[PDB]
Amino acid sequence: MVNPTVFFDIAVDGEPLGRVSFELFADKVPKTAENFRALSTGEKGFGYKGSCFHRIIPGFMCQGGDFTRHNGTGGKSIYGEKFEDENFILKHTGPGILSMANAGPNTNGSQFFICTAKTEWLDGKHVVFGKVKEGMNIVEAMERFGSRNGKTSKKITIADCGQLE
Amino acid sequence: PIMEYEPVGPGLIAAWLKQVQEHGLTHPATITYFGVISINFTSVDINMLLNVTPGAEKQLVIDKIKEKAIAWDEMHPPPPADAAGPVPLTSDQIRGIGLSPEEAAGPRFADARTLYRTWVLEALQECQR
Repeated sequence: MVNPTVFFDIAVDGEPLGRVSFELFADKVPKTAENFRALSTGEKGFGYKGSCFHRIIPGFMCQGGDFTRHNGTGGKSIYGEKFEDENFILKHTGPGILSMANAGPNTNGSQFFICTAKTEWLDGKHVVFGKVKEGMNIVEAMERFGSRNGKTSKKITIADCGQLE
Repeated sequence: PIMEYEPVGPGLIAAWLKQVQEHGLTHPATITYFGVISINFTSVDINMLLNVTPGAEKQLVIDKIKEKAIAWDEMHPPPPADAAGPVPLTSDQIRGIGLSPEEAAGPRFADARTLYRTWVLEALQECQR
């Protein structure tokens, strides 16, 4: 089987910024990949569409996926509120890496982050499951709207999202 | 020291103390010596050397490292109560505090211990009279 590709169409204060697509590493982390894929299509009846990136830290990462509480305290997976860390085969090797946000071991929900740097201290703590394919320049533009503590200076939202091909 | 981790040996500890005693902690030659011996050091290893150094300039060097850690943490604040991580690299991690010697030699802290060696070299240079 081929690794799925999904897309986010990102907006800044409601204005279209551009598309970011991701390869999901279903070959290495099928359960984690499937969660993100399904949340991106909205086929379960809930998911990423309309949600925001609530925490963007220049030189670190862009975090989103909290579609229930919109502030880092919420989100849920397609397997229940939380699921286990699938494995830590893949590492945070640099910009573009897509990884699961969490609040400790086995607390994966829907929140995710896109690295804008190598974040090796997170290896073995957060499950890496994909990488940016197209639109890294869009991620860089998003990153510039963040701050040291993550608060964004513009509303950064997922205006639309889905699966490609 | 990383090679497979091995603890700092008594031989090198004794040699470091001799260097500090005979020339001073912030003498250019001592700083150069620290620079060379710490190349393969974890942050825990670096702290071993700092900690065995007899208790004026020592306090000043420690204070300068403290100041660098404060400035780092201000620029890298952790997420608020109740909010999911990832947590940014924090200064106590960079300093290796609470890391097992083995843990400190692992891949998660490669860039961290490199930065720490730089903080200490800078602190030593900044306190040179």
